[PDB]
Amino acid sequence: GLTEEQRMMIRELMDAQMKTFDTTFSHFKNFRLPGVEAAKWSQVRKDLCSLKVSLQLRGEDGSVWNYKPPADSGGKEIFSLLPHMADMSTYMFKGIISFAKVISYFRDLPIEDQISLLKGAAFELCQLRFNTVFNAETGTWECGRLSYCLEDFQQLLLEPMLKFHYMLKKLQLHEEEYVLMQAISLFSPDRPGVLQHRVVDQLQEQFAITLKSYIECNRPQPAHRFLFLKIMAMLTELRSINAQHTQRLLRIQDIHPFATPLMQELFGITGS
Ligand SMILES: C[C@]12CC[C@@H]3c4ccc(O)cc4CC[C@H]3[C@@H]1CC[C@@H]2O
Ligand SMILES: O=[S@]1OC[C@@H]2[C@H](CO1)[C@]1(Cl)C(Cl)=C(Cl)[C@@]2(Cl)C1(Cl)Cl
Repeated sequence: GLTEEQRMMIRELMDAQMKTFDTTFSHFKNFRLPGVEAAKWSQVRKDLCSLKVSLQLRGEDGSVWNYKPPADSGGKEIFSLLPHMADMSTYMFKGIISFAKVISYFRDLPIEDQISLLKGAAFELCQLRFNTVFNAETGTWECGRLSYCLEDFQQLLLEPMLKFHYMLKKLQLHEEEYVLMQAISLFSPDRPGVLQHRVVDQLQEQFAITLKSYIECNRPQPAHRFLFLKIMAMLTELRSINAQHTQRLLRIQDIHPFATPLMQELFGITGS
């Protein structure tokens, strides 16, 4: 019951996703691993301990390495996983940039708006991709040979990013709905620096219309009543989480630099 432009739209997005989402993380390589003013620190300590994960690496030979992080004892140990996480986020950002560049609607925008939109949405599309490898039964992001497992329950869901992943996983979305969510986030007309506000706004509306129609054509079950509105509410929450985590990043970076060059570029850090 989709129009022809709507089916072409979904096919282009799925094509871009298929070409640029390394779902086995097979090409994530050469990453770092953990080794073998007072008010600023207290806030950063709170920022860092709100997510605690252990790390598992399954080798191509059947061997397994497992890393359990240190407890916060008031020193530099709270930073032990930052170089690794920076490498992982950098790898994901590259895939997200590649995703956007393949989409015709994005390619046709002026280069300055392309940059503004990626700066605005890269984090959000990364999280949307991460949700598809989230195992809500085990609290684990399954990234091919790497796993990130939440350290232990109802208390963990107080953390907005974690509540987001659990609530979104429960909607049991299709691949097509995830990639439409990515497009709606990417084409947000109100990111800092966008110039072609009206063009971007019209594109976003068409992706939202396509998503609403996809759900109506393919999900008649009473469990999916209001599904379109639930997804849109999650996207608004994701934007909120993005703003929160951007500020966390800049606070951590202020007293303990760790952002890679690509992260600096996307977050506006000039190197001076
Ligand atoms: C998620 C945290 C804030 C956001 C940080 C971030 C934010 C953006 C990004 O590209 C990478 C990282 C790595 C470390 C993250 C932090 C580790 C714990 C903290 O809450
Ligand atoms: O791309 S970044 O690096 C990955 C980290 C975060 C996302 O930012 C979270 Cl929210 C997710 Cl998702 C994963 Cl996976 C981890 Cl491991 C945690 Cl910290 Cl769990």
